[PDB]
Amino acid sequence: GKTRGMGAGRKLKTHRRNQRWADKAYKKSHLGNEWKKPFAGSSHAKGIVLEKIGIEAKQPNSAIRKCARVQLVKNGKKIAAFVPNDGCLNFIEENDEVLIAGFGRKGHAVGDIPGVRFKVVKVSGVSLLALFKEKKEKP
Amino acid sequence: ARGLKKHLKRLNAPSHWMLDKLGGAFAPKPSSGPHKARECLPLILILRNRLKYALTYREVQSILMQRHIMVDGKVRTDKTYPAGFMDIISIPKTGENYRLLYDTKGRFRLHSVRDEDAKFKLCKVRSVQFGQKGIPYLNTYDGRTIRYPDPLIKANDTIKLDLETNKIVDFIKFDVGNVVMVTGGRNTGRVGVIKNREKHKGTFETIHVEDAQGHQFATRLGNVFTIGKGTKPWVSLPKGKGIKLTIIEEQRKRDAAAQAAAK
Amino acid sequence: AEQTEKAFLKQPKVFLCSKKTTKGNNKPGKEGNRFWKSVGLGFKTPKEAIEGTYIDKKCPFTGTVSIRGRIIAGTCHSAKMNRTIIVRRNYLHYVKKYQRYEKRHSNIPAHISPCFRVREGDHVIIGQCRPLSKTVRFNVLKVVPAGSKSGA
RNA sequence: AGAAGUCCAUUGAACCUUAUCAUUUAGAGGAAGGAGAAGUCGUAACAAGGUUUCCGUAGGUGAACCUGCGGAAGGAUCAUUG
RNA sequence: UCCGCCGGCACCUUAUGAGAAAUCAAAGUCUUUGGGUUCCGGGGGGAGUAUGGUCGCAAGGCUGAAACUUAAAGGAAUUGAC
RNA sequence: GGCAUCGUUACUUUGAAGAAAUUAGAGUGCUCAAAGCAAGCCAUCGCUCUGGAUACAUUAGCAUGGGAUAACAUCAUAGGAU
RNA sequence: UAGGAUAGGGGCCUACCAUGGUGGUGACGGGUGACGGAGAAUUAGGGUUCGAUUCCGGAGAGGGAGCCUGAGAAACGGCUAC
RNA sequence: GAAACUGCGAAUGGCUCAUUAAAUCAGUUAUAGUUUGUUUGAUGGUACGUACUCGGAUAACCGUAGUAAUUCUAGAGCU
Ligand SMILES: [K+]
Ligand SMILES: [K+]
Ligand SMILES: [K+]
Ligand SMILES: [K+]
Ligand SMILES: [Mg+2]
Ligand SMILES: [Mg+2]
Ligand SMILES: [Mg+2]
Ligand SMILES: [Mg+2]
Ligand SMILES: [Mg+2]
Ligand SMILES: [Mg+2]
Ligand SMILES: [Mg+2]
Ligand SMILES: [Mg+2]
Ligand SMILES: [Mg+2]
Ligand SMILES: [Mg+2]
Ligand SMILES: [Mg+2]
Ligand SMILES: [Mg+2]
Ligand SMILES: [Mg+2]
Ligand SMILES: [Mg+2]
Ligand SMILES: [Mg+2]
Ligand SMILES: [Mg+2]
Ligand SMILES: [Mg+2]
Ligand SMILES: [Mg+2]
Ligand SMILES: [Mg+2]
Ligand SMILES: [Mg+2]
Repeated sequence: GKTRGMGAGRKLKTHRRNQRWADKAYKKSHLGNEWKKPFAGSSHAKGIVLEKIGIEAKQPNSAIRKCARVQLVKNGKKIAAFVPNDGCLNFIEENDEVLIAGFGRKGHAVGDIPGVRFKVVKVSGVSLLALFKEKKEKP
Repeated sequence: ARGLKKHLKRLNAPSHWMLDKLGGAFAPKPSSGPHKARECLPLILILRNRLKYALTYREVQSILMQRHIMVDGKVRTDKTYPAGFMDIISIPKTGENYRLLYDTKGRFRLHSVRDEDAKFKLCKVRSVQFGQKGIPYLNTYDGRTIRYPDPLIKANDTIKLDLETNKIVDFIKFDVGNVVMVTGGRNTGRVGVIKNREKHKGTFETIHVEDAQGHQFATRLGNVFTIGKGTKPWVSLPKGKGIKLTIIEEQRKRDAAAQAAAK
Repeated sequence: AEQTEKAFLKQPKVFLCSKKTTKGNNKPGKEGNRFWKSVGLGFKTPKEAIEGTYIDKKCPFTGTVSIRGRIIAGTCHSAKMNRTIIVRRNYLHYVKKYQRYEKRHSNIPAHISPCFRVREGDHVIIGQCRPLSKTVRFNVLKVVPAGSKSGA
């Protein structure tokens, strides 16, 4: 089984160093690929609303999720961001200024929405929550 | 980096300078002088922080410029002059002859000696060799250098040195059975009697000392300072002279509560 | 003889042409004499250094170099050089997480005087000195041949 | 005493080609995975799945697959002193 | 033919043992955790695939990812249905 | 005060040297607290020498004692000890 | 080995000579979104992650290089060049 | 006592972390391998081949200016 010699510290250390790589989280963090994602290791990002789209919810659900195809200004990547809080697709217009955030599962699709990992947090410098509750008006 | 540094941060000050952490960004850097700038108490930390004579870094100057401070039998004005050990800070006018002695906790204490005992001091002795023209000289441990020393005097000895007429009055050799005060490390300020000296060819001469109250402790060849011949010191110790571990300090506090006040 | 270079090799401050006699003059190296000194630290000067004809300014006993600093014991690794050997210092590094020791080593170049005969695997004791080359900072002070310390 | 200037040596910025290393990206065409509530064609596997199933290897055909040789039971037999 | 010893291939009964269980006299002497040592696994796919390296005449072998996708895949046993 | 000349290490004990700040921690009624290193008292032409403690700080290095457990070569041409 | 230069040791540089030096106890090479430490977060214990930032040490003044003055600078709130 | 000559300081402090993976750095060493304004203590006999104290400049100042221009710059007269 294990090497229990008192003189075998190097063997145990090297074996653990080799075997840490099978870990999903450790390999995710120490491979450096997290910098090639659209956010490039950032909590939020900013973007321009390229277009407004809808995606059919995955089975067995049946609905149309009002997403938005936007383009990040920091690297130019094009991503789809969810728009929650029904009626909040109306606030978003064309080529508009939005603040995007992750969806919650750390680079994983959330819910029945196929392949969406971002949600719109702000539009034109105003939070979607304030507009939804009529606390603020779009400028 | 490219040269010398003229600033001392408060957090980088020596520990025995018990300085309030939120008192400022800087501490008074000790000037160049007889003592090593880490085992010294600058004059700024005497008229302030030890006596309430001065209140700021503006009245220490206001009383040094009046030439009111006479350390080691000489008027000194540099407020960061490094008075480092057993220096006779002799305040004239009021007459506050003080010997800088080491508290049992490594602190610095101004032991108020009598005036006639303030006309001399003692110095530890560094190497003794031949000068130019073959003239032997002393080269003590506080920057002092004395030409034509008595041939019996050797290294690591101690000398009783006069001030007005600077000449060696007498001396004590370094040998077992002599009173010694420790002036470095954790054992600072503890007086005792040397029991034996252990010699290691290459470094680290270790001295073993026996306390008056029965305790025993060791230290380096440095950090020790012979005080008196036999078991009788030549100077008045501040107080206690024993380590007084924490529990017996608690006992002293208890009996101080149970007496005097006692209510 | 010992002169195998394009310059005469001599011990500094040792006058080799005095007309007055010798062999009885203190501080060997006076009135014409090999200069040798004891390095101290409880080390014995070899007879091959006192009654020798070689000239080595980097030799600790008959040279200008003084031994001070660290004393290190080790084993000779490679001695294919001109008055220089490699000493292998084996030790154990404590991997703390696993509370276990791993064997480590470190080569140290040392200067060996012509009074010491050495072989690969000998047990050498060396002492730190001033830098003598790009990598040499130690001088060989004692050599014990491999497979020795016998007698009972 | 001594400036401009000049000679040799040295430190050497900077530019100009070749080669090489590292990073990102265009590309006609090919081709691979995955997802998709629309499908066409069969039924290879799960029951002895209607030819027991599966491994290595080789060939073949619209597709699952078929067949030759050796192996295994994870077999549908723990068994013929008859 | 009978008894005994050492070595081997197995078999039967039973846990007071272990185990998710099938079952195992070793797969036991494990939260009452440590005899020595080698190899090797980290949810299912992509995939033993891409590429580099290397051995081979070739077929191929050894070493061997990533983007992306997914909430299950799987083991043993139980009751029905077939 | 002697006086020698000696297998080497790991391990363990004791000591020393060890920056402060931070952490642990003694005292202290900033109105409490997070804090700060202050303060306290007869009701003074002042005193408590007022206090401004103490630990830990891997590993590596220096020194003292221990020799159980371990690693090296040393082990019968006597080239041994006296 | 002998000089030169330096405040000074040293292939630091020069002439001559020898063929050495490091490496599975990982040299050499590559990555770092790498200044190092005191320290920070979370902590049954062990641990895992972080450490640009006020204390210590190092390095830089757009990028390289050269230098004067001076006890101390290859200084840029000094000069010279690209 | 303005200005100016002379001396000293501006190599500390402040800011940042780009380069840098036994390299910086930490603990521990050595300089018998060196330099050190400064502070403190001590120590300075040979010049001889006017010493009751030697010499020439120069700034501030004053007045002739140049240039679009700058703590850019050239002449003259004092000390
Ligand atoms: K040098
Ligand atoms: K200067
Ligand atoms: K200066
Ligand atoms: K260090
Ligand atoms: Mg020494
Ligand atoms: Mg059939
Ligand atoms: Mg079928
Ligand atoms: Mg079938
Ligand atoms: Mg997996
Ligand atoms: Mg040389
Ligand atoms: Mg050469
Ligand atoms: Mg960096
Ligand atoms: Mg840092
Ligand atoms: Mg900042
Ligand atoms: Mg700093
Ligand atoms: Mg610099
Ligand atoms: Mg800039
Ligand atoms: Mg510069
Ligand atoms: Mg600036
Ligand atoms: Mg600067
Ligand atoms: Mg000036
Ligand atoms: Mg600075
Ligand atoms: Mg690298
Ligand atoms: Mg190193």
